[PDB]
Amino acid sequence: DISAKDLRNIMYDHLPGFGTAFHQLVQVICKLGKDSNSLDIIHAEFQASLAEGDSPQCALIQITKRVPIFQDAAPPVIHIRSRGDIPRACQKSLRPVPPSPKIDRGWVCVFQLQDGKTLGLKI
Ligand SMILES: Cc1cc(C)c([C@H]2C(C(=O)c3cccs3)=C(O)C(=O)N2c2ccc(CC(=O)O)cc2)cc1C
Repeated sequence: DISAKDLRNIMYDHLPGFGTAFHQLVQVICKLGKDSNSLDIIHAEFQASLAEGDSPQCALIQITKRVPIFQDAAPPVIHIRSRGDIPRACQKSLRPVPPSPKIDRGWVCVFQLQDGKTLGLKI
């Protein structure tokens, strides 16, 4: 049985760079996938998209659109201390949080900073 860690590493292996917004999306997909016992179908959709010739980035976006736990789901809230706990390559993707953010519209997660600041990660 594929674990959350295994799937994260499988997906990371297809991505360029490090700590990018797509890396965080992998984290969110794996976390929510584990919590809903859906790692197997997520892995299968990921591999099927690649086998079709989609880029790995496209494959990850297609997951948020084709795997039902992500359809019209809100991004998860992640509590962090400061903006510096967010990876460097994610910094320019951080945005003010919109009224009703959705994962399948590109809102990966929402960071809640300890001082009350909030930032959404947008792809
Ligand atoms: C709600 C949520 C979502 C995620 C992706 C994580 C990640 C994650 C996170 O992306 C960041 C923390 C500081 C900057 S980004 C972690 O550091 C982390 O360990 N997360 C994570 C990912 C998958 C799982 C599932 C599992 O492997 O059991 C559990 C935790 C933690 C939490 C609490």
